[PDB]
Amino acid sequence: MDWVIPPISCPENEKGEFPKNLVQIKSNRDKETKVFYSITGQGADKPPVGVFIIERETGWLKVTQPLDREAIAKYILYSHAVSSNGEAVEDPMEIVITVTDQNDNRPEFTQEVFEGSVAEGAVPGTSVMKVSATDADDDVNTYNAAIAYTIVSQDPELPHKNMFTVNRDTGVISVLTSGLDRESYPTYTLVVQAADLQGEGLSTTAKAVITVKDINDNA
Amino acid sequence: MDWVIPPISCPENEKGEFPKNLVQIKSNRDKETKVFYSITGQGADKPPVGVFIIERETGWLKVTQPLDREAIAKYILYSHAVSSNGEAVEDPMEIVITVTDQNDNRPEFTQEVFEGSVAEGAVPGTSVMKVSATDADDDVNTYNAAIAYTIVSQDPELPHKNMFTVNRDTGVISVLTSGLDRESYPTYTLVVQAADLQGEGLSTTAKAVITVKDINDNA
Ligand SMILES: [Ca+2]
Ligand SMILES: [Ca+2]
Ligand SMILES: [Ca+2]
Ligand SMILES: [Ca+2]
Ligand SMILES: [Ca+2]
Ligand SMILES: [Ca+2]
Repeated sequence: MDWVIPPISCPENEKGEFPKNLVQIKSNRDKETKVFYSITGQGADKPPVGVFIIERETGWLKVTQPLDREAIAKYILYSHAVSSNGEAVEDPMEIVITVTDQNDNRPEFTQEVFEGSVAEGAVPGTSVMKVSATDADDDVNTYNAAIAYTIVSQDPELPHKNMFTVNRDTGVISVLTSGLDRESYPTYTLVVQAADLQGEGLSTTAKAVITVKDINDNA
Repeated sequence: MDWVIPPISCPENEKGEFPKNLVQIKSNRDKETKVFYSITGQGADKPPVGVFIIERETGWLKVTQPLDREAIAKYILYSHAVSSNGEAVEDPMEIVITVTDQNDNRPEFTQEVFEGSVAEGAVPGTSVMKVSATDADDDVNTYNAAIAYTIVSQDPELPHKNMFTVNRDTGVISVLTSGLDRESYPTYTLVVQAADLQGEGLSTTAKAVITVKDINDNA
């Protein structure tokens, strides 16, 4: 909290009265003169200009707005101490502000409708097709992008509403029960879901369309 | 980053390889003798013992496990430097670790079923009752507990599904339309929802049972 300082952390999407005092930095030299503090770098004087500011006479670094981990995850500013006589009394101290994640992004399926086909007579347990979703949040150090899949519904609900099932982790849709009848119900429209936080958080849905078929090249 | 240090921040529910290097503290008498570091306090040697540790020979403060802002939001540890011949070279420095929030708690209705009554003939716009929900997350500096109410459904849906409406912020259910026939349908079972992140995040539901009647005491 002088001219020596470790990496600071600020959470994205914070609210409250802005600007907020992040940490303060000072120069011992101020007892022998008057010192003026300044910061430079992207987020400071270079674009995005203005996110961060430092009160000249006190060394108070502040954030002037809510951050967004997905736009810019880390900033690298430099502090400068200049004396009343326009003399650099300190060498530029690099300051690194890391933006910590928040779960503000719903998972997203790689397609709006995935399509597949299953052979009529396929033994229960046979793999049909796979669905996919991605989440913009931090998968390195949070569960804010830990996706778990589920089947919200089947259409038509015949013979019964549980013909297929999807592996909660992998997203692979398998045939759960027997009774696929191509001549009465040739196409299933399942509504899969993907929820982050291992199935607990924010969710999203996309459809999977399965075609029941007599495997052997039919006419 | 010598012996003076700003308050550290660690987000709750972090994942990854543990223990994670938090920040490195250093003493200045380590040039004359070998200095060993130790930390003390709740979270260190006092319950919850072991959350934080410090590498004796290096001064590397680490987190040995995922934190939970809802259990303990702030820790207060102290660092101690002792020279090879068992003598404190530096005073015990106070270290403050703050645990930042994460939206990992669903809102909750104060009741499992709220009950009310509306007089038959009540002018549209009249206030019927109020519903309530709370969220355990940080309302001081995040939206992780910003609740927004909505009516998911009405039962019976007669005369129609929009008999009532709830104020998204306050949670007050008012009569939206006219046509309250207590004779045939004297009871309405509404399913309200509360979702944090101002209606965008995690949600929960509870029912509201409205009983239409003849205002002036009927028997
Ligand atoms: Ca964001
Ligand atoms: Ca995020
Ligand atoms: Ca997410
Ligand atoms: Ca928690
Ligand atoms: Ca929380
Ligand atoms: Ca919450």
